[PDB]
Amino acid sequence: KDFENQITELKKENFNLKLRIYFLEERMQQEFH
Amino acid sequence: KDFENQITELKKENFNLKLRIYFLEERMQQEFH
Amino acid sequence: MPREIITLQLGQCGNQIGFEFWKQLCAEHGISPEGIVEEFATEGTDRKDVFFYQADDEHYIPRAVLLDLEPRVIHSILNSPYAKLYNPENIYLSEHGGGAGNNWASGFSQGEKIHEDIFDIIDREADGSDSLEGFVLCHSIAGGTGSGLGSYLLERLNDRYPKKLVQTYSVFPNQDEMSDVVVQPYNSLLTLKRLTQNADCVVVLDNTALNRIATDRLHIQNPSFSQINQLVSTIMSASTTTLRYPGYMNNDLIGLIASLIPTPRLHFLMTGYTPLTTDQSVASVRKTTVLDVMRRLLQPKNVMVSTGRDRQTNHCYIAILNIIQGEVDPTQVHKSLQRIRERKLANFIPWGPASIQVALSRKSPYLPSAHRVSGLMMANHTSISSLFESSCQQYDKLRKREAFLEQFRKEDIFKENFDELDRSREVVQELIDEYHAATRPDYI
Amino acid sequence: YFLMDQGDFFVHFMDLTEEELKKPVDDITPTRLEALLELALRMSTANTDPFKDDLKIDLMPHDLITQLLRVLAIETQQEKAMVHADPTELTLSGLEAFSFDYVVTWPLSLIINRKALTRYQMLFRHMFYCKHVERQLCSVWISNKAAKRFSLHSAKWFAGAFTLRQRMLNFVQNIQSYMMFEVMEPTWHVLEQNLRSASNIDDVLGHHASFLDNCLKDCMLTNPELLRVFSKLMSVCVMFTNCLQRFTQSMKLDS
Repeated sequence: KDFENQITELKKENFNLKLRIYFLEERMQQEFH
Repeated sequence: KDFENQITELKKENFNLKLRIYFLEERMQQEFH
Repeated sequence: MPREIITLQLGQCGNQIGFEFWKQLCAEHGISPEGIVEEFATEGTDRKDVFFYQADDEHYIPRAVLLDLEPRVIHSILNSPYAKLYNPENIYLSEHGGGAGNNWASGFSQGEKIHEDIFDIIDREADGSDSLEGFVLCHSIAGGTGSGLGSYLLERLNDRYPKKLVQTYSVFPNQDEMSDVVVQPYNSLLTLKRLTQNADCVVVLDNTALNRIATDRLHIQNPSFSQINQLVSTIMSASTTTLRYPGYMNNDLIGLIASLIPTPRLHFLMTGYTPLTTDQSVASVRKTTVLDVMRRLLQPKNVMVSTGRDRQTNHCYIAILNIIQGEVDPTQVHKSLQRIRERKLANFIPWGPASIQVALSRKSPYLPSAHRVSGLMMANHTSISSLFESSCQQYDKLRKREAFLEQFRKEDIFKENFDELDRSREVVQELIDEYHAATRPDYI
Repeated sequence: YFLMDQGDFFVHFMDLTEEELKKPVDDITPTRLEALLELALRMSTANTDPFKDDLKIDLMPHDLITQLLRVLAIETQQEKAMVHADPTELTLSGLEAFSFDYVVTWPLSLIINRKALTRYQMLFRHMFYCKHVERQLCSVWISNKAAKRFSLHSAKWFAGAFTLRQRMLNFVQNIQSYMMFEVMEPTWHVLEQNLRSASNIDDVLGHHASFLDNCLKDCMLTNPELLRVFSKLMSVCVMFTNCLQRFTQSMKLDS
């Protein structure tokens, strides 16, 4: 259960970081570009 | 060793994605200023 | 959006079922028998628009039309405490209190003769309901109005609202008990045919099963027609608890019908209640596990359907839906699904989609639940094919032996021959064969 | 708003506000959506919810899964292939774009960051998409009623539609049961307990971060390929229902 929890937490944090990066890239493309 | 391999990739991926967001956010806040 | 249901009560049994269901809905939504919302239900979570129609007095009035050809049931419904709860304009009472004479052909003739009055009440209820979803026909399969007028009402609801679900609370006759109407077999066959053709889904409420369950599980010695109507009202309040109290899953009749009827034609549902015990049977510090509830519901002592224990028909559930009223842990629901699947607490049909859903929903705040976990079981089982076969065989016995054939042939539906009863038995036999196929891998 | 428990508002949220959800990015008029939201807000017993004003209409500049697969299913091959894909010029309906965003004040509730607001908006848009899809499936299930008085053995199109709906409705009912049982029932109490345990800014942030991130991993929508697999599995049953309904529409107008 520890490895599954670690994988799930890693995936959630990866999704949050990916969402932040996606929002930043979309904002940069909409404003700078 | 698979648990450490998972941790190593989780850390590296999070550190790199957060570096990407670091560049995105710093290069956005200056455009918001 | 609210989804009102036009409750059409036909025959004495149907009128009792409709009146009891209206009383249970008023109690669960906290609407007083005068329709003036009870003081405790002003802030109630009951979707009163969803279940009851809001009259000019704001009375929580279910869109219920009580149409019976015998004045006894109509008078009893009008003499119930909930008279001001429902709208008077939707109750059509035939001054000719002669009934259909336990003949389904005569009942259909009565339904068609009062079709203007009854169809008027149905259309009035549909116009008085914001999003009237369909009609629920509570009637008796062995009665004349219940079987015959039930067929007529189901056909009329299907014709005026072909896109509206036609649910029937058909009181199936006692296949093991000698029906007092020798033509009651033909009436039962015609009611089954109405369920199969002019009704979108039929919940068979076998009075023999009602008496057996009340006596054995609820310890109710000799359940009366009043007792059967009260049990139907309690089961309806349990099924509409999630209707008044908005939940996350199975929020509409169409959704429940879809989850319980893999075959559009094979929507005949057997009934069960869990835990099946008298209110005096207080489960002593017994934390009813979701798996324990599933086992008790699967116990035949808890099923409210008189399905012949036919070893020839491999009874299996086409779809199983457990309506839980009370504080039920959703994680316990998932554990219940796992335990029931592992222990085979419920037998599923071999030729239907595997549907074991565990949904946590709240009960009506105005409806107090004595059991922390109360269970209503709507299962499509091939044992209903056994009950349908018993009903069809009784109908064949009546038609072939001309039992009460004077009463059957006296109506236009059987004026030339017992064609209405014969087609009814054929429809019942076809449904039974399809249900047995559904429990068999070859249905699809 | 975006956390269920408004069951009446949920039943009135997908029945009415999904009119122009299939319209273009800017084809749907938001005035009708706002009017419908207000009507469902105040035409029933849902007034107990005190933050319906906080439920603001939003629209991600991608689909709820278009942006997801553009970032979550990125950094392998799509971070430069379709990470920044613009949905406006492509087929991106209102339902695909719309979401709901939250912002909170500076002197009080200064923790609603634009990132947390966007995460909550994606969560709301995906939860209401699922609720609307469940409502649509329940509506499509009743299709075999116009010919319910007709034998289904000779209704190949309608009979096949019913036979496939036999499993499609189970696929929706069991899903809506299990997900609401596991996430919503657990997560509501979990968030309540974490908030009751928080005392400092750090503790409240930890409680909120749990309630957000753990739910972000409960849905299993954080993978680069499972999202695409879910999209393929979800765009097939709905397409089947639509094709069956189009074949069955001959009874509506062709008959």
